[PDB]
Amino acid sequence: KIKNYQTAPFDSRFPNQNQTRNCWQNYLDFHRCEKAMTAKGGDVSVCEWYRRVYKSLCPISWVSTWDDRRAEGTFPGKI
Amino acid sequence: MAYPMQLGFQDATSPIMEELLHFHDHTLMIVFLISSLVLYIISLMLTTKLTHTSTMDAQEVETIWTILPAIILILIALPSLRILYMMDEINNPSLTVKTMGHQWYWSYEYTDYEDLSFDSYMIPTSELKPGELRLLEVDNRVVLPMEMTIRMLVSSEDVLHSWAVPSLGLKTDAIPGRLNQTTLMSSRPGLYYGQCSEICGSNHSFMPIVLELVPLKYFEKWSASML
Amino acid sequence: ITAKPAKTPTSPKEQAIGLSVTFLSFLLPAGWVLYHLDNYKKS
Amino acid sequence: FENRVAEKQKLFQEDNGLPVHLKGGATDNILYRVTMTLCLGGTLYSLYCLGWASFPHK
Amino acid sequence: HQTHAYHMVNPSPWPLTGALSALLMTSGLTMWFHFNSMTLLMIGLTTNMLTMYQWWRDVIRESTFQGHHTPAVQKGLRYGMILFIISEVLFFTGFFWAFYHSSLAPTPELGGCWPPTGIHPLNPLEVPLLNTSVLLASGVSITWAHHSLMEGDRKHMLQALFITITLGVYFTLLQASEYYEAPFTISDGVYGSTFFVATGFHGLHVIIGSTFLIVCFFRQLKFHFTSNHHFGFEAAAWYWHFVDVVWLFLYVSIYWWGS
Amino acid sequence: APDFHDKYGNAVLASGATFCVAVWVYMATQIGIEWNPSPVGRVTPKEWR
Amino acid sequence: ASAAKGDHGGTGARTWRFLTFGLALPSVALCTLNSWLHSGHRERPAFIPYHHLRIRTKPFSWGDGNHTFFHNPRVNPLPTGYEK
Amino acid sequence: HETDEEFDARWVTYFNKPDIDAWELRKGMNTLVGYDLVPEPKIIDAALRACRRLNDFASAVRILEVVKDKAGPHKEIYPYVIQELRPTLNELGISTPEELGLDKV
Amino acid sequence: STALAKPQMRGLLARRLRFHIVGAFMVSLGFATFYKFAVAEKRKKAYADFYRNYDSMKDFEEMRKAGIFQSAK
Amino acid sequence: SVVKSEDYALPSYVDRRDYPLPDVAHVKNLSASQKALKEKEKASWSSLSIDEKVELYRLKFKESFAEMNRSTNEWKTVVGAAMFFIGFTALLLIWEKHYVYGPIPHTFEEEWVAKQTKRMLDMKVAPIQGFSAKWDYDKNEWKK
Amino acid sequence: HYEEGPGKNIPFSVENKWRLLAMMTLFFGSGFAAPFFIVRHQLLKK
Amino acid sequence: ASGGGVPTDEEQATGLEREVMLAARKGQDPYNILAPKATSGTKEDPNLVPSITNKRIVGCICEEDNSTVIWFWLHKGEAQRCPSCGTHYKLVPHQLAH
Amino acid sequence: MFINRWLFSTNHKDIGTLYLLFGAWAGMVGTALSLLIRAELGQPGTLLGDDQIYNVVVTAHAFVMIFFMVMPIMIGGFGNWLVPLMIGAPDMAFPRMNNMSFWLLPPSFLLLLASSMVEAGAGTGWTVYPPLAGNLAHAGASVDLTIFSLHLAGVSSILGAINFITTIINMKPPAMSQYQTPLFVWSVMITAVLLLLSLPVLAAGITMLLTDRNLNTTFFDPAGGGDPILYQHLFWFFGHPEVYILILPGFGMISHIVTYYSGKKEPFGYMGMVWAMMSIGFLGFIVWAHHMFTVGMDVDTRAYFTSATMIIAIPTGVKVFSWLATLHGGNIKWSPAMMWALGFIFLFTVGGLTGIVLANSSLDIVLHDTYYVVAHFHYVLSMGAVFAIMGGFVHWFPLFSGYTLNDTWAKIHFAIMFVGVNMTFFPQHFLGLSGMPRRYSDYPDAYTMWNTISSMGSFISLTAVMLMVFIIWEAFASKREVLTVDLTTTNLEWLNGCPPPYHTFEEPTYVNLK
Ligand code: HEA
Ligand SMILES: CCCCC/C=C\C/C=C/C/C=C\C/C=C\CCCC(=O)O[C@H](COC(=O)CCCCCCCCCCCCCCCCC)COP(=O)(O)OCCN
Ligand SMILES: CCCCC/C=C/C/C=C/CCCCCCCC(=O)O[C@H](COC(=O)CCCCCCCCCCCCCCC)COP(=O)(O)OCC[N+](C)(C)C
Ligand SMILES: CCCCCC/C=C\CCCCCCCCCC(=O)O[C@H](COC(=O)CCCCCCCCCCCCCCC)COP(=O)(O)OC[C@@H](O)CO
Ligand SMILES: CCCCCCCCCCO[C@@H]1O[C@H](CO)[C@@H](O[C@H]2O[C@H](CO)[C@@H](O)[C@H](O)[C@H]2O)[C@H](O)[C@H]1O
Ligand code: CUA
Ligand SMILES: [Cu+2]
Ligand SMILES: [Mg+2]
Ligand code: NA
Ligand SMILES: [Zn+2]
Repeated sequence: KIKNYQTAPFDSRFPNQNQTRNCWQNYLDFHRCEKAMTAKGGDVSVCEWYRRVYKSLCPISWVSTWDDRRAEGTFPGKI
Repeated sequence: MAYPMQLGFQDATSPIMEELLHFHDHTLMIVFLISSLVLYIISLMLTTKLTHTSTMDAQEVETIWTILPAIILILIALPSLRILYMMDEINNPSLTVKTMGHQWYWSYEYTDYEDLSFDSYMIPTSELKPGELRLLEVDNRVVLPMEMTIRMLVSSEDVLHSWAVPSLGLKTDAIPGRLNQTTLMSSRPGLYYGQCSEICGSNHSFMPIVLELVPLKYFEKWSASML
Repeated sequence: ITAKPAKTPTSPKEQAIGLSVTFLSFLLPAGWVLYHLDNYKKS
Repeated sequence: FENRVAEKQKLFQEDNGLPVHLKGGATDNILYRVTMTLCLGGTLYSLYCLGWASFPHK
Repeated sequence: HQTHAYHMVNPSPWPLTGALSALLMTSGLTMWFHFNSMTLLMIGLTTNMLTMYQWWRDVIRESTFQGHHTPAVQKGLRYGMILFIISEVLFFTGFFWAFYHSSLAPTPELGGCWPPTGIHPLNPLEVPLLNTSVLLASGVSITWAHHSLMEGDRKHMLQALFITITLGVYFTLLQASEYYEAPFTISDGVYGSTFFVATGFHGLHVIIGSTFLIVCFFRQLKFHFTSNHHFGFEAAAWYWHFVDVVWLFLYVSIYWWGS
Repeated sequence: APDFHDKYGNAVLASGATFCVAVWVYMATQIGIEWNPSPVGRVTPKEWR
Repeated sequence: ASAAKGDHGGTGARTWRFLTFGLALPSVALCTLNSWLHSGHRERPAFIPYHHLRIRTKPFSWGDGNHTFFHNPRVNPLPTGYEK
Repeated sequence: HETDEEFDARWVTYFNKPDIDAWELRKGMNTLVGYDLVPEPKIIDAALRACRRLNDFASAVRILEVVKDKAGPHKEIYPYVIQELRPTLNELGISTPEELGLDKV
Repeated sequence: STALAKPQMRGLLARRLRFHIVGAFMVSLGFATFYKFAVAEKRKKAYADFYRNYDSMKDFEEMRKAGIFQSAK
Repeated sequence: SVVKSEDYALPSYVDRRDYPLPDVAHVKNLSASQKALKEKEKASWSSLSIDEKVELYRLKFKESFAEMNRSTNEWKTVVGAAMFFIGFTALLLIWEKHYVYGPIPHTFEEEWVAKQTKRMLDMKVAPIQGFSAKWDYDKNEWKK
Repeated sequence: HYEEGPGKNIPFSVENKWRLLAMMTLFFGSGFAAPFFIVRHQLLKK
Repeated sequence: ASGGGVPTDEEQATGLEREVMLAARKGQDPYNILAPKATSGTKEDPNLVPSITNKRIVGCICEEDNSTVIWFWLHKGEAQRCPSCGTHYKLVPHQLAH
Repeated sequence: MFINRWLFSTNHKDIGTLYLLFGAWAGMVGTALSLLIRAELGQPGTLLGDDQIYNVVVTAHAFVMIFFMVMPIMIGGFGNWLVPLMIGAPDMAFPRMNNMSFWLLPPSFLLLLASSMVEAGAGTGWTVYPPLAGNLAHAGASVDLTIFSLHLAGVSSILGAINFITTIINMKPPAMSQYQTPLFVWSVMITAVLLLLSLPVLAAGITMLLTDRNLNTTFFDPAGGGDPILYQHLFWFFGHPEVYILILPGFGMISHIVTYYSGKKEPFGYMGMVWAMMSIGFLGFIVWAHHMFTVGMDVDTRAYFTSATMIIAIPTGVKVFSWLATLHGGNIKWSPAMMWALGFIFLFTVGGLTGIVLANSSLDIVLHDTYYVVAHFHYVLSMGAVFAIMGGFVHWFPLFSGYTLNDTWAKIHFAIMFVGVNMTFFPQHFLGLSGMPRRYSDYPDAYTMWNTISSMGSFISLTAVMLMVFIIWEAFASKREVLTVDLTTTNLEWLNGCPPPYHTFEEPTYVNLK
């Protein structure tokens, strides 16, 4: 749709120095999308943008901790 | 980096650093002038045997000495805030790099495309190679493309640190649980140094930052070779 | 201000003694620690 | 109950040079000594505890 | 002989004993937290209690029994008490600031929502509303006590003050019971931290104000107060209104708005 | 009557100045302090790589 | 807002006693009924070992170090879940 | 408010008061030297004659010293004021500080 | 002999003050001029001159040949 | 004459050029001849001798204006003593260097500094004004 | 009452200048030496 | 609704508090709670300064609203003058049984 | 008699003298810590150990100079001695509670010296930020002892502040309005209102830190939904007002000392000086986040804190120009106290102006956490609060003691200290602009020259501090007793003689209304 992805674009929802919620919201959006896909039988490739953005923005250790907690059943955000 | 006997700021490597130097020059003249005026007026009040010790009326003179300072402050604040809103303006980065502070070293993550990350530690003084700078060099430099807008995102995995590079005008604190953003754009290739800038325990003096600014195609091949 | 002459004048020699003892009281204990630092550290 | 404030007024105003904290009589002296002995004793004890805690235990 | 109206106080050991009790309580909390021992702390709590008792005893001796509280002395003590309440209001403001900072911007660890994921707040219409009625009622009954005292009515002063103290105690027992029953604890992240530290300092101040009203109750039983001179009672009524207003802000902020 | 300053002022000024200059020059030049001045106009650059 | 109540023209103790028994204590009695009515145990929620809860960065200075000060076995799980 | 002439006239009248007392003489000179001026000859003349009515020769001399002092480094002011006072100095037999050696340090 | 002329006697401190505050202002202007010229303007011109024909690839090549970089030999 | 500590609440004498007429006379007790001179002062001052006028002045006042305003040599003592103690400080610093400081790092050895200087020039440290700007990359020497 | 006057409104004696010098030396001297001995203590420990 | 049992200050104030309440009832001010009103301050009509000893400090606010107060000891004897404005004060010593 | 007089005091002079002795002793501790700092930095490499021991020393230096030297001397020592005498009051309103403010300080100091003795000390900086100050990176008792030391010092000053406010409002002569009290009394009242409102906020923040370290709360721990940055706001909501608390009583002493040695009856523009101190006290509560310009706050918040911080230059400038207008036309007496006050006027102005530089957030990005901040605040603290303290101590020492200092020695002491503090701090501006960070035990080699000079400066100031102890000994050894003092009609604190009797104003002054 919009390949040649370089990095995450400016997002007017998160215009300030603190970008923590940008990473978090994209991580959520990705995982929500992926659940909505696969579930309804459709294709996870439509969630790809959120995946690229959270990968770009989020520290590896945050992603890794959140992934562990989703596996353990202790992820506190709603997916 | 700083050089011996240096008096002022490191030379500007970025346009926003250039702006800060001219705004510092403007502000320092003011500082110079007010301090000199005060020292001079002091010597003027103290160098005569003539006296006038009876009550003196204050209202006229207090207007001058409120209004002129107010005007001088507005003449500092106008360019100060222009620069503040400039750094904040939207600029479209081509790359995002994260750095995480640790006790006591920085790690870097370049994860726009591949999973590239590594640790960056001070070279111990007994291992410096001849010509290298004590407490400043690192084993793995933060290689970046010159002449491009880069988003740096800064955090910490333990205590506070702060990620600074004076010649680019940069200092962003590294706070665990928070992701702070800044932008970086070097006008020139080369090696640009900084040092951890928030007290963080036994080796705070010894976890420096070295950026290595090179043409895009060199940065890409270096990125690929670091996987 | 005006004041009376000293009730117990402190001559130049007595001032030399007070000054020296006062400087030694700061210099000697700190000097002893800093002289022995290498002993404390590479202990 | 009856109002015996006038009796306390005479007691506390008696011209015996006693400071107010001991003017009630010998029970004030006792409670004063008990308080000051626990404070000074506890303070020596807190110093002992600093000396103890100032060195590793290992 | 002085010919001003102010009180030159006799030399006193209680400032030194109270200062040493503070050293003993703090070095005691240190030994409790880090060296597994309650000894210093119990000695400091004891000396602190002995110090307050004798110091305020002596202020009663100086005033009711010796007559040193002229109007200029009382007016100082009014300022003193007002300023002390102001400093306690600022101390609570730092905890309210902590509460709003964390709840207005809940971080990802909490689930990015308030109350955090996994927290089940108390229902504010149950025991917390009951506690609100209890402290508001006790601000009505102390005001009755105050007017009976000014009107010279000993029996209704004592009756209204007893009611006011009984409501303070009821709030303190209802709170102790809600702490026991609460399914979250002080270790339940910033929700349990702000909840228990802010309501817990408030409960301590309810215990302090109730103690102070009990002191006034026994002085009243001993006839110390006149219908025009009773600053200890006014101070404890101002401190009691302070504790009720802090509760109202906690109820609205933490129990209600933060549920 | 001349006071302390009339009798000793000149000597105190002369000797304190001589002593101050002498001991600062010595401390600054004779005991191995590394002031780390600028290399500019002073150091000949040497091959490092 | 006057409230809906309504007086002055004299003053004092008698009015505040009227307010204490006519309005304030009735309100307490009412809230006390309301409360002691929604009282008695509610079903404890499934235990989930969420990492932002049951914090332990240093043992508590009492008990076994792992119980909160007014721990209620019925409704306060430990970091490893409700007690046996 | 007032002209220089009115300022001077009020001071002349202050010191010309026949039964001026010692306290008023000191109050007047110690207030006057607080101003940013050296007092005109006619003010000093009236203060010197007040000294005479109060039989105080020393304070006449001290008044002349304080005129010189209020001139600061304007060394032309004092010799001009003494020149203008000479008839009064001669009439009252007031010696100047210099004629008494009281200018010597 | 000749009389001495009457000198100014009044407002001497105020006059000295007026004269020197104006002096101090004039100096501040003449310093501001020199400071704009020796420091600020000089800096603007050093940066404008440096970048006018600056070739960043050529600067990079010199650094690279001097062996300074990790990423480029 | 003799000022006492227990006279603090009484008007007192002071020499200062801005309070020329102090609240009491310098000398209030008079000898037989000094009483006769105060009587003589009630008559024409032209009949007082110069010594009598100076004696009246010194009864009323302690020091003249020229005495009380005189300059002193105190500055020599202050500046000289301050330089002494500044000089003494350099003794402490010599002692510290000799007995407290060890060798500084090897990066300050002359050959290290030469090499580091070339490497700073090779990376064009501060090439606009501060450092490399002062090096002539064409003549390979420091700019004049 | 208490003593009043120069040298009497202080908790230390100034009756003898030398004994005063000793006490002042112990007093200021102990405050200045303490952080060196604490540093020595922190180095010795480990 | 009401009854008695609370002592009044008249019955129970004591010590200095009682002295002050009893003097105020007589219009008197032995403990200096009120500011004295100035006379015209001339030598015929000086401000009269009570004292229990032989001297008392006066502060003179020479004109209304001056922020500077002029302080001096006033001694028993002849009226003295404020050294800034000259208004006259005279000490009237004695007793504390005024 | 001794214990009744000196441990059980209810007397404002004696308790003032206790605070002066305690503050002088603290000052020798803070001076030793400052020389350990400058010995570590005085040549390249490591002298003492790594940054732990070094920042234990830096952290204790600041707490001792602020809480145990400057606040006790200015407010406990000069405030207790002078305020009651300057309003004709017989003592403070709460003379017994006043003695507890004093006695809580030796235990607060003991806790701070315990913190440095146990474990590895609290190497946190005087701001005590978490998580470095929390129970994982600073495990064990040191930081809790520092928290408790701050609680005791906080209670001592909060009760002090209640006492000064009450005394100043309630115990003036009935004719004196607050606009007839001297400027030093206004400066203590304002400073005490700042203490009353700011200390309880620090007490709340450091209590939160205590419970995060010992009760498993998570106010500042993101794992529980907390935020380290919240601690910074609570701390600096107190810490900005605190620097105005450290300077305001200095401004009040400077106004008295300048007026007195200019031979004037009053300071120029009295109601302007009052307005200026209340405006600075008020503005000092709405600017705290200028200590947090690199923490990642929003741009409009950084624009508001830049502007509100700058505005404080207006009322501050009124005071500097009014001190100049007070010298104007004076009969200048070049006493050693006057020299300290003239040094204050100029060197405070220098450090206020570098503060103005730093108020600019965009520039503060590069100056923050470098020695440029260290230079700013030591010009207003070592060459402002300290110069006002040494000016007031040599000025009023003959009132408190009844004995005179030798003025020649005091001028020599002023000259050595002036050279030593400028040699020490002036070069730190260069270190900061060129990028040397704060809280470092060692620096890259390029920073050597200015650190060496700064360390040589600190030793010259050590020689001045040693000579000061001798000068005080000399005055008590020679016993030259005061006879008369100039200008008592406008300096009421001298009018009861030197030293004043134990009870003064037993009969109050007479002041009529008219
Ligand atoms: C006495 C102590 C004191 C005082 C009075 C001040 C006064 C001020 N300070 Fe300072 N400051 C400190 C002690 C003090 N400071 C300390 C301890 C720190 C660091 C804390 C830490 O991190 O540990 C600090 C840190 C600090 C910072 C944070 C910098 C950083 O960490 O990056 C800033 C930022 O704005 C600041 C600004 C100011 C300003 C604008 C003033 C102003 O109030 C100064 C106003 C005065 C003047 C401007 C001079 C007089 C005026 C005139 C002659 C009129 C003409 C002037 C103009 C037109 C400008 N200071
Ligand atoms: C109506 C309640 C009144 C309180 C009664 C309880 C005892 C302590 C009293 C003090 C209360 C003040 C607040 C101190 C902080 C914590 C206590 C908060 C209130 C409370 O009691 O919280 C309890 C935890 O107590 C705990 O940790 C207890 C830890 C107890 C140790 C206290 C720690 C010391 C605090 C130091 C205070 C310093 C203040 C300085 C003053 C500032 C100077 C200007 C809650 O229990 P929980 O099991 O976690 O959850 C309930 C589960 N069913
Ligand atoms: C950002 C930087 C800003 C820097 C601003 C600096 C401001 C400089 C201002 C200059 C003010 C000029 C005033 C000159 C005063 C000096 C002494 C003097 O000259 O004394 C008198 C001035 O006093 C008067 O009243 C007139 C006024 C009242 C008394 C005099 C005091 C005013 C002096 C203020 C001095 C300030 C000095 C330092 C400031 C930095 C002169 O006497 P007059 O003829 O008026 O008598 C007439 C009598 N009447 C009143 C009854 C009519
Ligand atoms: C769990 C417990 C441990 C924690 C410690 C705290 C414990 C509880 C203490 C409760 C407080 C009791 C106060 C009793 C004071 C009695 C003395 C008194 O009330 O004294 C009155 C003066 O008021 C005065 O000093 C007013 C005195 C003001 C008292 C201040 C009270 C609040 C202090 C509380 C400390 C707060 C801790 C903050 C915690 C974060 C006496 O003057 P009158 O009443 O006019 O009488 C005179 C008439 O008789 C003449 O006709
Ligand atoms: C004037 C009167 C005031 C002065 C009072 C002086 C009192 C001195 C007695 C202190 O000794 C005791 O020692 C206990 C046992 O030796 C300690 O228990 C501690 O000792 C062990 C090590 O932690 C553990 O077994 C315990 O649980 C732990 O609490 C604890 O510190 C204290 O009770
Ligand atoms: Cu990492 Cu400082
Ligand atoms: Cu600030
Ligand atoms: Mg920082
Ligand atoms: Na070092
Ligand atoms: Zn007057």
